[PDB]
Amino acid sequence: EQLANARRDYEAEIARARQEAAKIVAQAQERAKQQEAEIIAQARREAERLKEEAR
Amino acid sequence: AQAEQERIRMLSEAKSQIADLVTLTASRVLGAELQARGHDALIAESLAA
Repeated sequence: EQLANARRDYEAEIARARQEAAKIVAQAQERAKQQEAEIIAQARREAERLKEEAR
Repeated sequence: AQAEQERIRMLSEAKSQIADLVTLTASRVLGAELQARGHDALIAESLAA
């Protein structure tokens, strides 16, 4: 029973750690994608404003 | 910085087009002057060479 409980606890801890790491990675990837899209939109708007100012 | 460089490029293009648009401000005037002020026999004397 001790061996079975230790194996089950180790498996549960590994699964929980993997799930937490995957969730953190997904959140970081989503944040990076949103930041990149916002930066691209801001750069495009700034370029358009600069072209209008030059005209 | 690239936008500032492009603005400087546009300023230089406007400066060049000021002379490009001065083609009619000079060529037609010179032609009219040669038709009137130069008239005929305005060939001077090429004694140097």
